[PDB]
Amino acid sequence: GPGSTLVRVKKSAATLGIAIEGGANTRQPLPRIVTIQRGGSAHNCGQLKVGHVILEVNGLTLRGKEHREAARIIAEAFKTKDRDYIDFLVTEFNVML
Amino acid sequence: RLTLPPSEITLL
Repeated sequence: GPGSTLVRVKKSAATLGIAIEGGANTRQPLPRIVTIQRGGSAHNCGQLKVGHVILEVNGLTLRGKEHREAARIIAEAFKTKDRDYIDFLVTEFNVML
Repeated sequence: RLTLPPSEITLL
């Protein structure tokens, strides 16, 4: 939908190197990227930014996922050996509901 | 430069 971008992040480093905040039943109902660390996979990619809201991970919606579950989905997506990237559907819009 | 501006659009 308008405002969303699919970003494929290569697993170029040993971590993703982002911090995320939010998840279901919080004021930030979909997770927001709050930091991008130098040296991590996300910094290397150049396509993810502080403020991006993550809508889907590898095609799985994060809507309805509590913060701990969303984070675990992303961690498991980074750890898997099935592929050498993670697909994030992100938006630059604020998401408030 | 990996930072978005405040957004002027919000999903409700």
